[PDB]
Amino acid sequence: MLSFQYPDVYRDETAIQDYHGHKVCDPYAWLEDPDSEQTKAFVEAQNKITVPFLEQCPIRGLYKERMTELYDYPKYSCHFKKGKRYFYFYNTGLQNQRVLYVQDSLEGEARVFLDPNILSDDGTVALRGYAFSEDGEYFAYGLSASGSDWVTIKFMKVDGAKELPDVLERVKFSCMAWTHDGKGMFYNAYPQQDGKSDGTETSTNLHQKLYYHVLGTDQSEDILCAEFPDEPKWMGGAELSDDGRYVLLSIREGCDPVNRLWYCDLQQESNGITGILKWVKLIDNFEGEYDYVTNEGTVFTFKTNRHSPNYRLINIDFTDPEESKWKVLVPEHEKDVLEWVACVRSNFLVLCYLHDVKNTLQLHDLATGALLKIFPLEVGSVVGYSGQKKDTEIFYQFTSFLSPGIIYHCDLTKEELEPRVFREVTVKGIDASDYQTVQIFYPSKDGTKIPMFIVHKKGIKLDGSHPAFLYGYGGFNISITPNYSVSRLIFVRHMGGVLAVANIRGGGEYGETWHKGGILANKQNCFDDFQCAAEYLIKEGYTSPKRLTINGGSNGGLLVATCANQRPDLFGCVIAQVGVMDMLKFHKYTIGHAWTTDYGCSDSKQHFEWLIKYSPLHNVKLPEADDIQYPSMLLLTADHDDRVVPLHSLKFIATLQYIVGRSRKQNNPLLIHVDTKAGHGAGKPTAKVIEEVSDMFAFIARCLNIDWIP
Repeated sequence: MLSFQYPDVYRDETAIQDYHGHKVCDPYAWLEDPDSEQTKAFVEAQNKITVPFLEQCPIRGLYKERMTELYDYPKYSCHFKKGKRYFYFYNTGLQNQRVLYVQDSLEGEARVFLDPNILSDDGTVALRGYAFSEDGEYFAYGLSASGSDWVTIKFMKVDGAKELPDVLERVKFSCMAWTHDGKGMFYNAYPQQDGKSDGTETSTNLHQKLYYHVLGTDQSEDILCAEFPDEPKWMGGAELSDDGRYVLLSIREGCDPVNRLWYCDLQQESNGITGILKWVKLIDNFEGEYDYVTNEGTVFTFKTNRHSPNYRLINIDFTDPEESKWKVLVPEHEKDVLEWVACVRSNFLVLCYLHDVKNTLQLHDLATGALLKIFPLEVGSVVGYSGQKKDTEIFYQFTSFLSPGIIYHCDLTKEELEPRVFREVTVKGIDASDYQTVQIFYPSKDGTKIPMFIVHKKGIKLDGSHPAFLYGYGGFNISITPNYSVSRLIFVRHMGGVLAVANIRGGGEYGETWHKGGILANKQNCFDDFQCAAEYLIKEGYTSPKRLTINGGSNGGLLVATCANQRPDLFGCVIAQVGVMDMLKFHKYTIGHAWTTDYGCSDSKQHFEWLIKYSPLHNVKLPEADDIQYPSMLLLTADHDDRVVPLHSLKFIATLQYIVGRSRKQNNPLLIHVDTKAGHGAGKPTAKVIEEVSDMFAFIARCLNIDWIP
């Protein structure tokens, strides 16, 4: 089936580096330069063979057509009130970017407030963050181009949707918080750097600072309120307390769910915001997370994991700050993870828990923490919510594997809290009643029971004849919960596939202990967990190795790439999206330095020892047995992915093609596709999203020779 020839890629055999005595050769190190003629030519040549391969079979067009049809359904976000107006995001169905609407009343005629679609013909300019002034009369929003993390902040006057001249540059991984006096807004920015800052560069991001922009002035006039010159990796985000009296600074270093918490009583500033604020270092260490919920005078309510892996709610009185004096408002649950908390209607708290990877939502009393109301939900996830302290109602969105979702509304001024369906959309074409979702718990190598959701058509015989799509992430305390995916459902309905999502360690499904079980020295647990998920699907008869496809993105790209090297015999197809492949050099580029809390850093001998054992780029090896070859592999990345620089995938594919691709027994393709005007994934336009899934499933279909089921 291989009618193409892999591109010629020069090997710099002199590129050898010493890692604590261990000599490591990196022949494709030159691919780290995205601007060179050599790297450009490499990308061109790779795409030259990948595209014709993906498009040869008529099934890509069949899939694309069905995806365009089924994905064409109205998509709404929860309504949210700002000042005297309501706002909500809405996509009629196939618009590249969702549009922000405004209405003066819940029953009023809605009108377009912000339409990103008119900013670019291909929809590559997207909204990335926003913040309304306390009175809801002014609006700040970030814009990112071509999928880059870089943001340009612009402003508008809400009444009449008037464009203002204020523009803030060099913004990245930024907060956006208006002071309640309506004078200005806090945000983060990086210092000027040589070269480009458009998402194609690989430059490390350090020395992020906290600034204050006074509306109606030039950015050059902005006030520097916080900086950490001696700690280049610290990032401090600001937020105003609900009463607007305190600026809360959450300082992070790395990706662990921990942060320092400093505060500033604005009343105590000698003469407003004129420089470095009089920060009071309440929590001055990275031992725990302190997520502000609300405050009543000096009593501040925080969601924390301090001495509580599953999270809980505590009250810290600024006037009696010692830890021994803190009050536990809502104790840690023995097993359920408290995902997030919101304060609404002055004294109500909305708590969202994760119970065996399914969300629950309930209302509690602020004063005592007592449970007041349970909002009933089917098995799924809460993916949207609205209701701030001054609001007297909440909106929340629920989604699941088989249904787009429902937005519920609950007027909290009523004695009887009666939540009601506010918006409910159904996709004509897919009958949810024909499929079923089951949750099982399989033992990993070490005996640990791992949860896994499996979605499939009702009544299938478990004879191992079905193609399967196994997804995983496993890291950064991220919980992989049920979500509605039209693309995955087409795989089930039109390709006769079985979907599976494994909640491997490293994630946050079972709190910080689950997270720690898949990081640093224990990172291998993630891989073992995932390989065991595949083994379960095979043993139980859901699929067979040759019909199994694994997929993951970013840290999940690392997941599937490592699994390909470790157990090539267990998979038929592997699709790794924007994955971290060079585990020895990831920390050198853009924001990669932040991931060391999950992976460790090669600069450390101990860490290098863990890393070198699983780093995808450094573990490509021909299977010893003549009857085993590498599975078909497709790496997807884009030229503006400044989160996980493209060099990771470029070097990995060059290695795969050389070491494995050259072997006579290797008949399965090893390809890469580098998209243009796209990045890590956030803000990607609908047009590109459709092209991407069509590529993915067309790849699976051709490699496994799967017939389309109309």
